[PDB]
Amino acid sequence: SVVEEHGQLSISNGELVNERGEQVQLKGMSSHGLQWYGQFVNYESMKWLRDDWGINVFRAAMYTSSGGYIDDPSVKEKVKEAVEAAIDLDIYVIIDWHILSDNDPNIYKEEAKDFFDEMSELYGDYPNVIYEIANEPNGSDVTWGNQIKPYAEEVIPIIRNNDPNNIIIVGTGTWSQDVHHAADNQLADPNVMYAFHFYAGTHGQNLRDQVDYALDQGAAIFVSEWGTSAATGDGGVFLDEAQVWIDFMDERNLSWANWSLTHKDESSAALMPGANPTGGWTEAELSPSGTFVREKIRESAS
Ligand SMILES: OC[C@H]1O[C@@H](O[C@H]2[C@H](O)[C@@H](O)[C@H](O)O[C@@H]2CO)[C@H](O)[C@@H](O)[C@@H]1O
Ligand SMILES: [Ca+2]
Ligand SMILES: [Ca+2]
Ligand SMILES: [Ca+2]
Ligand SMILES: [Ca+2]
Ligand SMILES: [Ca+2]
Repeated sequence: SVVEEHGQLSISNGELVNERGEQVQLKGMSSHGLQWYGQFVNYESMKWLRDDWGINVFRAAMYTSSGGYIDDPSVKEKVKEAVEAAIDLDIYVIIDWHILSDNDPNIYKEEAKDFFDEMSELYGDYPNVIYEIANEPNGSDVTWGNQIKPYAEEVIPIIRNNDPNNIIIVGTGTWSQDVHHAADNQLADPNVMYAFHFYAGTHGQNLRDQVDYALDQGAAIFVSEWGTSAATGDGGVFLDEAQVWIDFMDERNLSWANWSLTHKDESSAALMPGANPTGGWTEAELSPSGTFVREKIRESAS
């Protein structure tokens, strides 16, 4: 119903809008590394998320490094499975080229261009697809001006060759926090969004003001990843500050994907160790994080 209702997404004055030009806010889950927790990504779990949680977007996090796509490109089959399930279930899907320890997106540029050429040729005609070309650029020597913008200026045309209009999300500096730098030197492609990522246990008002600065420059922002834990992963979850972030995003209608759908024993994980990979979870199978996120998505679902 989601995609059938909104169809082709586009950006209008920094806002994500549907084919009728009305505002659209996507809320959903991100998988964790597909090379580690790919079993949680399948038609049945995605359907359960759609039907029981109300998600309208699913994020496929395909690490490049850490035993990911660069060493074992077969993980790409798992990306296709998710994309096809999203098309079948009528929801949106983010193909995330998940850089992290490979902190400069230019490390695997050639591979990135080949991967997105293949994905855009396969799925470029479906409105469900959203491309995320560089999860989290990071490190003091990786900046918008010298490394990220040029990277995007080379990858975008590869995608645009096959898919002229689907949304493309571009990572920003300092683990996708430096949206203000990107907002002061924006890409020309009309259908682009800058990624902003945060941890509720760590980030607060200063980063919210930064996001507002970027929004005030006409930039579109997609919170393609955010956790309820502290970046340190200590102290549990911080649902009080998480709720402050939820409200802030609702005011600005920002779309988001929560990190992450896995049973790993870490505070940000939505499931408890042992949870069923195909969904149909009981309340006891969800973590405090998963319980809160599920409620945030349900409470605004139609
Ligand atoms: O268990 C898988 C893999 O996880 C790595 O840590 C993750 C963390 O679990 C996640 O919440 C965060 O977004 O990213 C980090 C980095 O990928 C861990 O470093 C690996 O040893 C481990 O094999
Ligand atoms: Ca099957
Ligand atoms: Ca081609
Ligand atoms: Ca298209
Ligand atoms: Ca170049
Ligand atoms: Ca992160």
